[PDB]
Amino acid sequence: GSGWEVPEAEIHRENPIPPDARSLDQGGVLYAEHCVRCHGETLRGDGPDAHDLDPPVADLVEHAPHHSDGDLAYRVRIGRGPMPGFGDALDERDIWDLVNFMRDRAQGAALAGTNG
Ligand code: HEC
Repeated sequence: GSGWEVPEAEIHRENPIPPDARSLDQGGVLYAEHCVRCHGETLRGDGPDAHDLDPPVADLVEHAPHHSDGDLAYRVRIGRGPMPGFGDALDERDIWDLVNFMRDRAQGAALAGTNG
C-alpha cells in the first residue's frame, strides 16, 4: 500500500449504531482500552506510545468530522499504521461505538466552544 487502503463503498457504510449512551459510554471504554495510548484522551494524540511510532496519530478532533463513519470504522477494523486491526478481536458493536464516540467528541470540540 501507499497510504489509506479503504474501499469507497465501505466509506459510505454508515455504522448502524445510534450515537448516544451505548456508543459514547461503551465507546469510551474501548477507546481508553486501546486508542488512548496513541490518540490520547482528548483525541489530539496525547498517547504516550504515540512518541515511539512512525506515522502521525493525527488530531482526531479535526480529522473525525472530515471523515466518514465507515472510513474510520474500517481503519479500526483492519488497522491504520502502527495500530493493529481490531476487527478480529472486537466486534462491530465495539468498533461502531468507537467511531461514534470519536465523531461525537471531535465534532463537539470542533463546534461547541468555537465562535468562529
Ligand atoms: C498507536 C499504536 C495507535 C493506536 C493504539 C491507535 N491508533 Fe489509530 N491511528 C494511529 C496512526 C499513526 C494513525 C494514522 C496513520 C495513517 O495511516 O494515517 C491512526 C489513524 C486512525 C484513524 C484514521 C484518522 C485519519 O487518518 O484521519 C482512526 C479512525 C483511528 N486511528 C482509530 C483508532 C481507534 C478507534 C483506536 C483504538 C481502538 C486506535 N486508532 C488506536 C495510531 C494508533
